[PDB]
Amino acid sequence: SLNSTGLAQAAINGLNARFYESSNARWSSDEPWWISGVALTMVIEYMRRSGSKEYLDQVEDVIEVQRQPLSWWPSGEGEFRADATDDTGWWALAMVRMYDLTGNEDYLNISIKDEAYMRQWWTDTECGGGLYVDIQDLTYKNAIANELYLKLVASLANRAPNATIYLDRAQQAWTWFLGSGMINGVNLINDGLARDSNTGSCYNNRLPVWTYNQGVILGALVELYHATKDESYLLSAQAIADAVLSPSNGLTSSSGVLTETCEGSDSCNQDQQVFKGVFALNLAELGDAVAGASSDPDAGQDYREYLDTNMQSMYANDRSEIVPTLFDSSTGDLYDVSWSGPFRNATMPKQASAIGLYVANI
Ligand SMILES: OC[C@H]1O[C@@H](O)[C@H](O)[C@@H](O)[C@@H]1O
Ligand SMILES: OC[C@H]1O[C@@H](O)[C@H](O)[C@@H](O)[C@@H]1O
Ligand SMILES: OC[C@H]1O[C@@H](O)[C@H](O)[C@@H](O)[C@@H]1O
Repeated sequence: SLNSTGLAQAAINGLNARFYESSNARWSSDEPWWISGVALTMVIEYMRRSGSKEYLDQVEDVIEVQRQPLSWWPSGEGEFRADATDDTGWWALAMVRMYDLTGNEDYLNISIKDEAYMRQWWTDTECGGGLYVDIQDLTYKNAIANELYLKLVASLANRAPNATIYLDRAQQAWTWFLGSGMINGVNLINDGLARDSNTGSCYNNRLPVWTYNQGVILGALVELYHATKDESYLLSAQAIADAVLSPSNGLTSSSGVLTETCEGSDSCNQDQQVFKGVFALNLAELGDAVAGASSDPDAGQDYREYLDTNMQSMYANDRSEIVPTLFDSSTGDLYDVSWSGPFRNATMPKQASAIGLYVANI
Protein backbone atom coordinates (compact mmCIF):
# COMPACT_ATOMS: atom_id res chain seq x y z
CA SER A 1 0.00 0.00 0.00
CA LEU A 2 0.91 3.70 -0.06
CA ASN A 3 2.75 5.50 2.75
CA SER A 4 1.26 8.99 3.07
CA THR A 5 4.09 10.31 5.26
CA GLY A 6 6.79 9.61 2.67
CA LEU A 7 4.75 11.06 -0.18
CA ALA A 8 4.01 14.25 1.75
CA GLN A 9 7.76 14.62 2.25
CA ALA A 10 8.41 14.11 -1.47
CA ALA A 11 5.71 16.69 -2.21
CA ILE A 12 7.13 19.21 0.26
CA ASN A 13 10.59 18.62 -1.23
CA GLY A 14 9.16 19.22 -4.70
CA LEU A 15 7.47 22.37 -3.41
CA ASN A 16 10.80 23.60 -2.02
CA ALA A 17 12.91 22.55 -5.02
CA ARG A 18 10.73 24.36 -7.58
CA PHE A 19 9.08 27.24 -5.71
CA TYR A 20 10.89 28.15 -2.46
CA GLU A 21 12.95 31.35 -2.56
CA SER A 22 15.71 31.36 0.06
CA SER A 23 16.51 35.05 -0.42
CA ASN A 24 12.87 35.94 0.34
CA ALA A 25 11.80 33.32 2.94
CA ARG A 26 8.69 32.73 0.84
CA TRP A 27 7.37 30.39 -1.84
CA SER A 28 6.74 31.81 -5.32
CA SER A 29 6.58 35.60 -5.02
CA ASP A 30 4.82 35.60 -8.42
CA GLU A 31 1.83 33.94 -6.68
CA PRO A 32 -0.62 35.19 -4.03
CA TRP A 33 0.93 35.87 -0.63
CA TRP A 34 -1.88 34.15 1.28
CA ILE A 35 -1.08 30.87 -0.50
CA SER A 36 2.38 30.98 1.07
CA GLY A 37 0.46 30.94 4.35
CA VAL A 38 -1.50 27.88 3.22
CA ALA A 39 1.79 26.23 2.24
CA LEU A 40 3.17 26.97 5.72
CA THR A 41 0.07 25.37 7.24
CA MET A 42 0.62 22.23 5.14
CA VAL A 43 4.27 21.93 6.18
CA ILE A 44 3.50 22.58 9.85
CA GLU A 45 0.64 20.06 9.88
CA TYR A 46 2.92 17.50 8.22
CA MET A 47 5.28 17.81 11.19
CA ARG A 48 2.61 17.52 13.87
CA ARG A 49 1.17 14.39 12.25
CA SER A 50 4.44 12.71 11.23
CA GLY A 51 6.43 13.73 14.32
CA SER A 52 9.28 14.99 12.14
CA LYS A 53 10.88 18.42 12.61
CA GLU A 54 12.76 18.39 9.31
CA TYR A 55 11.52 21.76 7.96
CA LEU A 56 11.21 23.56 11.32
CA ASP A 57 14.17 25.87 10.63
CA GLN A 58 12.66 26.77 7.25
CA VAL A 59 9.24 27.42 8.78
CA GLU A 60 10.67 29.75 11.43
CA ASP A 61 12.60 31.55 8.69
CA VAL A 62 9.40 32.13 6.70
CA ILE A 63 7.50 33.25 9.80
CA GLU A 64 10.14 35.76 10.91
CA VAL A 65 10.31 37.45 7.50
CA GLN A 66 6.57 37.45 6.79
CA ARG A 67 5.82 38.94 10.23
CA GLN A 68 7.33 42.20 9.03
CA PRO A 69 5.09 45.12 7.95
CA LEU A 70 3.84 44.27 4.47
CA SER A 71 5.07 46.63 1.77
CA TRP A 72 1.57 46.74 0.24
CA TRP A 73 -0.17 47.33 3.61
CA PRO A 74 2.11 49.15 6.07
CA SER A 75 -0.83 50.32 8.20
CA GLY A 76 -1.30 46.72 9.35
CA GLU A 77 1.96 47.00 11.33
CA GLY A 78 2.99 43.47 10.43
CA GLU A 79 2.16 40.29 12.34
CA PHE A 80 0.32 39.15 9.18
CA ARG A 81 -2.23 42.00 9.38
CA ALA A 82 -2.88 42.58 5.68
CA ASP A 83 -5.23 44.55 3.42
CA ALA A 84 -7.74 41.67 3.40
CA THR A 85 -9.27 39.90 6.39
CA ASP A 86 -8.94 36.46 4.79
CA ASP A 87 -5.27 37.02 3.91
CA THR A 88 -4.75 37.69 7.62
CA GLY A 89 -6.87 34.68 8.58
CA TRP A 90 -4.80 32.15 6.63
CA TRP A 91 -1.63 33.14 8.48
CA ALA A 92 -3.48 33.45 11.80
CA LEU A 93 -4.62 29.82 11.60
CA ALA A 94 -1.11 28.77 10.56
CA MET A 95 0.14 30.39 13.77
CA VAL A 96 -2.42 28.38 15.75
CA ARG A 97 -0.98 25.20 14.23
CA MET A 98 2.55 26.52 14.79
CA TYR A 99 1.58 26.97 18.44
CA ASP A 100 0.13 23.44 18.49
CA LEU A 101 3.39 22.04 17.11
CA THR A 102 5.91 23.93 19.26
CA GLY A 103 4.05 25.24 22.31
CA ASN A 104 5.78 28.60 21.81
CA GLU A 105 3.39 31.24 23.16
CA ASP A 106 4.86 33.71 20.64
CA TYR A 107 2.82 32.13 17.84
CA LEU A 108 -0.39 32.17 19.88
CA ASN A 109 0.24 35.88 20.52
CA ILE A 110 0.22 36.49 16.76
CA SER A 111 -3.12 34.68 16.48
CA ILE A 112 -4.54 36.93 19.20
CA LYS A 113 -3.34 40.10 17.45
CA ASP A 114 -4.84 38.77 14.21
CA GLU A 115 -8.25 38.11 15.78
CA ALA A 116 -8.44 41.65 17.17
CA TYR A 117 -7.37 43.10 13.81
CA MET A 118 -9.95 41.05 11.90
CA ARG A 119 -12.72 42.00 14.34
CA GLN A 120 -12.29 45.68 13.40
CA TRP A 121 -14.34 44.95 10.27
CA TRP A 122 -17.07 42.86 11.87
CA THR A 123 -20.27 44.84 11.46
CA ASP A 124 -23.76 44.37 12.91
CA THR A 125 -25.29 47.16 10.81
CA GLU A 126 -25.05 45.34 7.45
CA CYS A 127 -26.29 41.73 7.23
CA GLY A 128 -26.75 41.70 11.02
CA GLY A 129 -23.19 40.45 11.49
CA GLY A 130 -20.15 39.10 9.72
CA LEU A 131 -17.01 40.86 8.57
CA TYR A 132 -15.87 42.25 5.23
CA VAL A 133 -13.09 40.74 3.13
CA ASP A 134 -12.03 43.95 1.32
CA ILE A 135 -10.66 46.17 4.09
CA GLN A 136 -10.12 49.02 1.63
CA ASP A 137 -13.62 48.92 0.10
CA LEU A 138 -15.98 47.18 2.57
CA THR A 139 -18.30 45.95 -0.18
CA TYR A 140 -18.26 42.15 0.25
CA LYS A 141 -18.97 39.85 3.19
CA ASN A 142 -18.00 36.46 1.75
CA ALA A 143 -17.89 32.93 3.12
CA ILE A 144 -14.14 32.37 3.33
CA ALA A 145 -13.25 35.42 5.43
CA ASN A 146 -16.04 34.59 7.88
CA GLU A 147 -15.15 30.89 7.93
CA LEU A 148 -11.50 31.69 8.68
CA TYR A 149 -12.50 34.15 11.41
CA LEU A 150 -14.92 31.61 12.90
CA LYS A 151 -12.19 28.96 13.04
CA LEU A 152 -9.82 31.50 14.59
CA VAL A 153 -12.02 32.49 17.54
CA ALA A 154 -13.02 28.84 18.00
CA SER A 155 -9.33 27.89 18.13
CA LEU A 156 -8.55 30.70 20.58
CA ALA A 157 -11.49 29.54 22.71
CA ASN A 158 -9.47 26.34 23.26
CA ARG A 159 -6.00 27.86 23.71
CA ALA A 160 -6.10 31.51 24.81
CA PRO A 161 -6.10 32.69 28.46
CA ASN A 162 -9.20 34.89 28.10
CA ALA A 163 -10.91 31.88 26.55
CA THR A 164 -14.49 32.86 27.45
CA ILE A 165 -14.77 35.98 25.27
CA TYR A 166 -13.45 33.98 22.30
CA LEU A 167 -16.03 31.27 22.98
CA ASP A 168 -18.85 33.82 23.08
CA ARG A 169 -17.60 35.32 19.81
CA ALA A 170 -17.34 31.89 18.16
CA GLN A 171 -20.84 30.91 19.29
CA GLN A 172 -22.18 34.26 18.09
CA ALA A 173 -20.30 34.00 14.78
CA TRP A 174 -21.62 30.51 14.02
CA THR A 175 -25.17 31.66 14.81
CA TRP A 176 -24.79 34.48 12.28
CA PHE A 177 -23.21 32.21 9.67
CA LEU A 178 -25.95 29.59 10.01
CA GLY A 179 -28.66 32.24 9.67
CA SER A 180 -26.92 34.18 6.89
CA GLY A 181 -28.23 31.94 4.10
CA MET A 182 -24.83 31.04 2.65
CA ILE A 183 -25.53 27.40 3.55
CA ASN A 184 -27.99 26.41 0.83
CA GLY A 185 -30.67 23.74 0.39
CA VAL A 186 -28.21 20.87 -0.14
CA ASN A 187 -26.02 21.87 2.85
CA LEU A 188 -23.33 23.48 0.68
CA ILE A 189 -21.91 26.98 1.02
CA ASN A 190 -21.99 29.53 -1.79
CA ASP A 191 -19.33 32.20 -2.09
CA GLY A 192 -20.90 35.05 -0.14
CA LEU A 193 -23.71 37.50 0.45
CA ALA A 194 -25.32 40.15 -1.74
CA ARG A 195 -27.12 43.20 -0.37
CA ASP A 196 -30.56 44.38 -1.44
CA SER A 197 -30.65 47.82 -3.03
CA ASN A 198 -33.75 49.30 -1.39
CA THR A 199 -34.30 47.15 1.70
CA GLY A 200 -30.72 46.44 2.75
CA SER A 201 -31.38 42.75 3.40
CA CYS A 202 -28.64 40.25 2.64
CA TYR A 203 -29.00 36.95 0.80
CA ASN A 204 -27.02 34.08 -0.70
CA ASN A 205 -25.45 35.54 -3.84
CA ARG A 206 -25.55 32.10 -5.56
CA LEU A 207 -21.90 32.38 -6.62
CA PRO A 208 -19.97 29.10 -7.17
CA VAL A 209 -19.54 26.41 -4.52
CA TRP A 210 -15.79 26.28 -3.89
CA THR A 211 -14.29 23.30 -2.08
CA TYR A 212 -12.34 25.37 0.44
CA ASN A 213 -15.61 26.99 1.57
CA GLN A 214 -16.84 23.51 2.56
CA GLY A 215 -13.63 22.76 4.47
CA VAL A 216 -12.59 25.63 6.74
CA ILE A 217 -16.10 25.56 8.23
CA LEU A 218 -15.52 21.92 9.23
CA GLY A 219 -12.45 22.81 11.29
CA ALA A 220 -14.35 25.66 12.93
CA LEU A 221 -17.16 23.32 13.97
CA VAL A 222 -14.63 20.76 15.24
CA GLU A 223 -13.00 23.45 17.39
CA LEU A 224 -16.43 24.53 18.64
CA TYR A 225 -17.13 20.90 19.57
CA HIS A 226 -13.85 20.67 21.51
CA ALA A 227 -14.70 23.91 23.33
CA THR A 228 -18.21 22.77 24.30
CA LYS A 229 -18.43 18.94 23.97
CA ASP A 230 -21.74 19.64 22.19
CA GLU A 231 -21.85 16.93 19.53
CA SER A 232 -24.41 18.92 17.52
CA TYR A 233 -21.46 20.91 16.15
CA LEU A 234 -20.01 17.70 14.72
CA LEU A 235 -23.42 16.81 13.28
CA SER A 236 -23.64 20.10 11.38
CA ALA A 237 -20.09 19.59 10.09
CA GLN A 238 -20.94 16.03 9.02
CA ALA A 239 -23.93 17.24 6.99
CA ILE A 240 -21.66 19.61 5.05
CA ALA A 241 -19.02 16.93 4.46
CA ASP A 242 -21.65 14.39 3.38
CA ALA A 243 -22.92 16.85 0.77
CA VAL A 244 -19.40 17.24 -0.65
CA LEU A 245 -18.92 13.46 -0.74
CA SER A 246 -22.26 12.85 -2.49
CA PRO A 247 -21.65 12.47 -6.26
CA SER A 248 -25.08 14.01 -6.90
CA ASN A 249 -23.77 17.45 -5.86
CA GLY A 250 -21.07 17.65 -8.54
CA LEU A 251 -18.08 18.00 -6.20
CA THR A 252 -17.30 14.26 -6.04
CA SER A 253 -16.85 12.63 -9.45
CA SER A 254 -18.15 9.22 -10.48
CA SER A 255 -14.65 7.93 -9.65
CA GLY A 256 -15.10 9.30 -6.13
CA VAL A 257 -12.53 12.06 -6.68
CA LEU A 258 -12.88 15.61 -5.39
CA THR A 259 -13.27 17.94 -8.38
CA GLU A 260 -13.27 21.73 -8.49
CA THR A 261 -15.97 23.18 -10.74
CA CYS A 262 -13.34 25.09 -12.74
CA GLU A 263 -11.50 21.88 -13.69
CA GLY A 264 -14.07 21.04 -16.37
CA SER A 265 -13.44 24.21 -18.38
CA ASP A 266 -9.71 24.01 -17.46
CA SER A 267 -9.99 27.54 -16.04
CA CYS A 268 -8.84 27.19 -12.41
CA ASN A 269 -6.94 30.37 -11.55
CA GLN A 270 -4.07 30.78 -9.07
CA ASP A 271 -6.50 30.97 -6.14
CA GLN A 272 -8.73 28.02 -7.08
CA GLN A 273 -5.70 25.75 -7.67
CA VAL A 274 -5.21 25.40 -3.88
CA PHE A 275 -8.82 24.97 -2.75
CA LYS A 276 -9.00 21.16 -2.70
CA GLY A 277 -6.05 20.61 -0.36
CA VAL A 278 -7.60 22.97 2.19
CA PHE A 279 -10.80 20.90 2.24
CA ALA A 280 -8.90 17.61 2.48
CA LEU A 281 -6.96 18.61 5.59
CA ASN A 282 -10.07 20.02 7.27
CA LEU A 283 -12.02 16.86 6.46
CA ALA A 284 -9.24 14.89 8.15
CA GLU A 285 -9.81 17.12 11.19
CA LEU A 286 -13.52 16.25 11.10
CA GLY A 287 -12.79 12.54 10.72
CA ASP A 288 -10.40 12.49 13.68
CA ALA A 289 -12.95 14.28 15.87
CA VAL A 290 -15.83 12.02 14.80
CA ALA A 291 -13.87 8.86 15.64
CA GLY A 292 -13.08 10.31 19.07
CA ALA A 293 -16.65 11.32 19.91
CA SER A 294 -18.02 7.76 19.76
CA SER A 295 -16.98 4.17 20.47
CA ASP A 296 -18.02 2.63 17.14
CA PRO A 297 -14.90 1.29 15.36
CA ASP A 298 -16.14 2.54 11.97
CA ALA A 299 -16.72 6.07 13.30
CA GLY A 300 -15.48 8.40 10.58
CA GLN A 301 -14.68 5.52 8.23
CA ASP A 302 -16.31 7.19 5.22
CA TYR A 303 -14.24 10.36 5.55
CA ARG A 304 -11.03 8.34 5.88
CA GLU A 305 -11.78 6.08 2.91
CA TYR A 306 -12.69 9.15 0.85
CA LEU A 307 -9.30 10.71 1.65
CA ASP A 308 -7.64 7.39 0.79
CA THR A 309 -9.51 7.12 -2.52
CA ASN A 310 -8.48 10.65 -3.53
CA MET A 311 -4.87 10.00 -2.51
CA GLN A 312 -4.50 6.93 -4.72
CA SER A 313 -6.12 8.54 -7.76
CA MET A 314 -3.88 11.60 -7.58
CA TYR A 315 -0.85 9.46 -6.72
CA ALA A 316 -1.46 7.51 -9.93
CA ASN A 317 -2.71 10.12 -12.43
CA ASP A 318 -1.49 13.55 -11.26
CA ARG A 319 2.14 12.92 -10.28
CA SER A 320 5.47 13.79 -11.90
CA GLU A 321 8.93 13.38 -10.37
CA ILE A 322 11.56 16.07 -10.79
CA VAL A 323 14.56 14.80 -12.76
CA PRO A 324 17.89 15.28 -10.94
CA THR A 325 20.98 16.61 -12.70
CA LEU A 326 24.72 16.30 -12.15
CA PHE A 327 24.45 19.59 -10.21
CA ASP A 328 21.07 19.54 -8.41
CA SER A 329 20.51 16.50 -6.19
CA SER A 330 16.96 17.52 -5.22
CA THR A 331 14.29 14.82 -5.48
CA GLY A 332 10.55 14.95 -4.92
CA ASP A 333 7.12 14.98 -6.53
CA LEU A 334 5.15 17.59 -8.49
CA TYR A 335 1.41 17.75 -9.06
CA ASP A 336 -1.16 19.45 -11.29
CA VAL A 337 -4.61 20.76 -10.38
CA SER A 338 -6.81 17.75 -11.20
CA TRP A 339 -6.57 14.84 -8.76
CA SER A 340 -8.30 12.62 -11.35
CA GLY A 341 -6.66 14.06 -14.45
CA PRO A 342 -3.45 14.47 -16.42
CA PHE A 343 -0.28 16.20 -15.27
CA ARG A 344 0.52 19.11 -17.59
CA ASN A 345 2.50 21.42 -15.29
CA ALA A 346 2.98 22.26 -11.61
CA THR A 347 2.44 25.59 -9.88
CA MET A 348 2.93 26.46 -6.23
CA PRO A 349 -0.83 26.60 -5.43
CA LYS A 350 -1.30 23.22 -7.13
CA GLN A 351 1.65 21.82 -5.16
CA ALA A 352 0.34 23.19 -1.85
CA SER A 353 -3.04 21.52 -2.40
CA ALA A 354 -1.10 18.34 -3.21
CA ILE A 355 0.67 18.30 0.16
CA GLY A 356 -2.60 18.89 2.00
CA LEU A 357 -4.14 15.68 0.67
CA TYR A 358 -1.10 13.60 1.66
CA VAL A 359 -0.96 15.17 5.13
CA ALA A 360 -4.70 14.50 5.46
CA ASN A 361 -3.91 10.77 5.21
CA ILE A 362 -1.02 10.74 7.70
O1 LIG B 1 -3.27 42.98 -2.56
C1 LIG B 1 -3.05 41.58 -2.57
C2 LIG B 1 -1.58 41.26 -2.41
O2 LIG B 1 -1.40 39.91 -2.85
C3 LIG B 1 -0.07 39.42 -2.65
O3 LIG B 1 0.03 38.10 -3.07
C4 LIG B 1 0.92 40.27 -3.45
O4 LIG B 1 2.25 39.82 -3.18
C5 LIG B 1 0.78 41.74 -3.08
O5 LIG B 1 1.61 42.53 -3.92
C6 LIG B 1 -0.67 42.19 -3.20
O6 LIG B 1 -0.81 43.52 -2.71
O1 LIG C 1 -11.60 32.38 -6.59
C1 LIG C 1 -12.74 32.47 -5.75
C2 LIG C 1 -12.56 33.50 -4.67
O2 LIG C 1 -12.29 34.75 -5.33
C3 LIG C 1 -12.02 35.83 -4.43
O3 LIG C 1 -11.73 36.99 -5.14
C4 LIG C 1 -13.23 36.07 -3.54
O4 LIG C 1 -12.94 37.11 -2.61
C5 LIG C 1 -13.61 34.80 -2.79
O5 LIG C 1 -14.80 35.00 -2.05
C6 LIG C 1 -13.79 33.64 -3.77
O6 LIG C 1 -13.99 32.43 -3.06
O1 LIG D 1 -16.98 39.50 -6.66
C1 LIG D 1 -18.06 38.96 -5.89
C2 LIG D 1 -19.10 40.01 -5.60
O2 LIG D 1 -20.12 39.37 -4.81
C3 LIG D 1 -21.24 40.21 -4.53
O3 LIG D 1 -22.19 39.51 -3.79
C4 LIG D 1 -20.79 41.44 -3.74
O4 LIG D 1 -21.89 42.31 -3.52
C5 LIG D 1 -19.67 42.17 -4.47
O5 LIG D 1 -19.17 43.23 -3.67
C6 LIG D 1 -18.55 41.22 -4.84
O6 LIG D 1 -17.59 41.88 -5.66
